[PDB]
Amino acid sequence: KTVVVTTILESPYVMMKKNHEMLEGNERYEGYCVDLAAEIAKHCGFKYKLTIVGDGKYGARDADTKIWNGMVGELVYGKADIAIAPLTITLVREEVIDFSKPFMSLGISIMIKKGTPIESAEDLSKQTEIAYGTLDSGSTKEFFRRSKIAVFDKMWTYMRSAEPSVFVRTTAEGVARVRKSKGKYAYLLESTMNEYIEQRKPCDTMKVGGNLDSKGYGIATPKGSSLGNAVNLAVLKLNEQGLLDKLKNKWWYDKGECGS
Amino acid sequence: KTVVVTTILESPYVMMKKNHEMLEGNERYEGYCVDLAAEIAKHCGFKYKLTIVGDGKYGARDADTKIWNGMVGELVYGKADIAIAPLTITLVREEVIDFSKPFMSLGISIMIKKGTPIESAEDLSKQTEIAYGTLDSGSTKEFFRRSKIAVFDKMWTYMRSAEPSVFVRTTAEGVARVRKSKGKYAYLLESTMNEYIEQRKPCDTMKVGGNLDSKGYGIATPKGSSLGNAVNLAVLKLNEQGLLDKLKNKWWYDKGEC
Ligand SMILES: N[C@@H](CCC(=O)O)C(=O)O
Ligand SMILES: [Cl-]
Repeated sequence: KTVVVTTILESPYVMMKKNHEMLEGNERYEGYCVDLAAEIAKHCGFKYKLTIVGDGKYGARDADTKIWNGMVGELVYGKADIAIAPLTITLVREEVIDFSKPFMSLGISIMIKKGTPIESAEDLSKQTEIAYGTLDSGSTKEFFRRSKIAVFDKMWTYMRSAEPSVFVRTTAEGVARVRKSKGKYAYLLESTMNEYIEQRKPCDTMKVGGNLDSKGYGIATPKGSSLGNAVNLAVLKLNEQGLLDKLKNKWWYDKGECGS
Repeated sequence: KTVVVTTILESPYVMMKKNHEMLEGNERYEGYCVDLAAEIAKHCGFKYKLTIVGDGKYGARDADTKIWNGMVGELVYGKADIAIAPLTITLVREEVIDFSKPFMSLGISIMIKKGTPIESAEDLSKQTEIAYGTLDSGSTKEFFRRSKIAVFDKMWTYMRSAEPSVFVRTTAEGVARVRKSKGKYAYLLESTMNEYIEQRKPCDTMKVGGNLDSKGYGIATPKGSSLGNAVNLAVLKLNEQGLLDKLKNKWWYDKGEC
């Protein structure tokens, strides 16, 4: 049987090829998660079809209806066999689906326009001349909203009350705001995306300081799925063989536009 | 029934307190994994006893007898219920015990005596005047044994054929060998331990180069153990609450003695 893989279009994980109209099936797509899916399938011995999650979401449980959306929902309700995507291992997701050990690490990080005089979260928190914010929804805003840590609590109070709004609707809007604000806006986002954008023309942004937290992306399967064991062993093997490091270097740096 | 926790004396994870003979039970010990054990037990609602691994090893399988030693062995053969320790999640271990998602990241790294003219693994691999090795019965030695990455493969061939032996039985032995060999021994050990030691007296060692790999430590249980689910959920909760980061900052805090 062909294994149904649910994933999401986000660069550089999964992208439609420029010439996709001339291609078929899995060959329409490229990226880190496309390469990872092929390696997993080869090690586990299965054929697969890449499908893009209908609602474009990662996975959260609606407060009112209690229905899981996104890739997580596709697994929970039995519509897909596996999710191969930048999907973070979190407590509430682990309660409803199985996860491999993580294939990539990340944490919340600061993006500045080059030249901005900020080196750390502590620096941002202690000032207001350089405004700073997050996506208007999702996991990074939630991190600050929920934090009991003093520095991050202070940052949340500032962001929630800052005018005009320091929040943005999309990643692209956050990046454009950093680039157009003459050093007066810093954007808080996942370190993996920050690193990727640091390698996009016009090469005017950079990641600064240590990460604010630590977490990992994992491959997800329905709870109790037999496929989960083999997939987890494959991730651990690909890590030890150095293949995951090779794939991150390929998509972030070999294909990067801003030099070393 | 009281849960039997196996762990290992390795700074700053588990250390015997200076006045331990005046203390009783779990209070004899301090460190990151001692604090983590307390937190896991509280979230999971069990009572527990910290016990130090009988043979002083992390855990590997004998290639001839196929018997596991160290903390891994204590779980496999039923001598302990759980390991709370800097125990690295690896493929060969995952096949025989259960692991939580990782509670801490690390990578293999190089420790030298100050002044040693080595800056990278590639530098080590290209010479023999400065000997280099690692710990027996752990994940670092297994990593070199199995690696086909050119530089690491060459390092393993060197280590296997070096005379006298470049391997050590405990982390403490490896560190003492660096300190006493006048620049002629380098030690391959995890970045977490390397960085803790660099910040403390006698201030005569240092970490050089980037890490060779990236991996994590996990809480381990016998395969199929019912305690596994709850412990894994507690690790994720403690991560999300910021508690793991709090413990890391506490135990790796730089007092500035170096
Ligand atoms: N943490 C390692 C021990 C140290 C090492 O081998 O470098 C293990 O679980 O075996
Ligand atoms: Cl750059």
